[PDB]
Amino acid sequence: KQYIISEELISEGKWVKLEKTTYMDPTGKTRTWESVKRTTRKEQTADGVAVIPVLQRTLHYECIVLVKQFRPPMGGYCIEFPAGLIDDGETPEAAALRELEEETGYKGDIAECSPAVCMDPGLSNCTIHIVTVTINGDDAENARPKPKPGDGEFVEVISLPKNDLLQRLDALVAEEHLTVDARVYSYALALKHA
Amino acid sequence: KQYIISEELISEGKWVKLEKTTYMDPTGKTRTWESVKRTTRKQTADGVAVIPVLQRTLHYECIVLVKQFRPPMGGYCIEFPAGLIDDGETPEAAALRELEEETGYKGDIAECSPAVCMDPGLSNCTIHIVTVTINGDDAENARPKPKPGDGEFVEVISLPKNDLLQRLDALVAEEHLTVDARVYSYALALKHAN
Ligand SMILES: O=C(O)c1ccccc1OC(F)(F)F
Ligand SMILES: [Cl-]
Ligand SMILES: [Mg+2]
Ligand SMILES: [Mg+2]
Ligand SMILES: [Mg+2]
Ligand SMILES: [Mg+2]
Repeated sequence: KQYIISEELISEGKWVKLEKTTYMDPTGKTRTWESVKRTTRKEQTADGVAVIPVLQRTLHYECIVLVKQFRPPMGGYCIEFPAGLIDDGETPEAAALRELEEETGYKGDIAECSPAVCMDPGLSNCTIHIVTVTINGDDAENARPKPKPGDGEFVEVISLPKNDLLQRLDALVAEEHLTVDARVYSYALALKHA
Repeated sequence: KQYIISEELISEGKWVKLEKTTYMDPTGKTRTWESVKRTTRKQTADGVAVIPVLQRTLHYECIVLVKQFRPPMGGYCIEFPAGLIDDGETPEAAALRELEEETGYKGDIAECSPAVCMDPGLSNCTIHIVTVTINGDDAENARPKPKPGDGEFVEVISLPKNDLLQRLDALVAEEHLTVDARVYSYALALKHAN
């Protein structure tokens, strides 16, 4: 029953824009909302990808590979899944593998790719694919991995056991006063709850 | 070593503002970033999202989710019940209140996350994720009564925990809904456990 009537540009930057969204509610009344969008989205199925990288090695507990970076909107450092925007013409899977190698030095193998999922749907239209990748840590390719960070990219790699993820994240928040990503926290909670 | 130097207001709506952040990169260079902030924050965080685990004897455990029209998405989304924390409210009380308004269920706090970031490349928005158990066999949860706000139109969807990821993938394939990325990450971790 609900649908968009109009989207009116309020302010556009190089990377993000704010819109006044007019939509029809299910009782037939017109209402408005203030919506954010990225300017960068072309024909990609999503703005970006986030990679769940399961590092697998013989005689080691599986690890979730995460990254720590300064995030200017947050005014501080955040722990997140490796992530980036999808390049024009790039598949989600290629972008996930590429971002994982750039951010961490690891070469992974695709396991699964989600449909487009929304990041904060009361605020923005931004979507990602969440791509699960295994890393064969016994392979020499993955022995002493070199990250290839881009222009103005400064990322630290943090590998935590899957079997103790939530507790190890709670420990980091207690020792370093950094922020954990909501998707990473949701994943760590479900690992506990199962 | 990285820090915020200044924040220039680009555009302020009633609910959302766009800002241009100047910050010092670690190579001593000044850089800028376009960021979104909500105009409603005071709190520990902008909001809460509730992970409600409906427990009913002789039944599978269910994760209780909501479906709504999200104007920024231009479509219907499936999400954890959620909202902004009122001034003076605690995360835990906002969790139980939102859960009751959106679904009718009266639950019990099990755990509460630190403030976690929603999309830290884009915004400063944060939430507490609050795990709540619902005793579906109590008489108060027999005929759950939602208390939705003016303009709020929320449909409750309870899905089994032990197949969640498969059930979501289906809702997407056969109802063209977008699943929230927190919900999805939770679902993936339930499969990825053990
Ligand atoms: O959008 C609708 O048609 C609708 C109408 C009345 C109540 C709930 C509704 O559904 C949903 F928005 F999903 F919660
Ligand atoms: Cl639980
Ligand atoms: Mg990135
Ligand atoms: Mg990057
Ligand atoms: Mg809500
Ligand atoms: Mg609400």
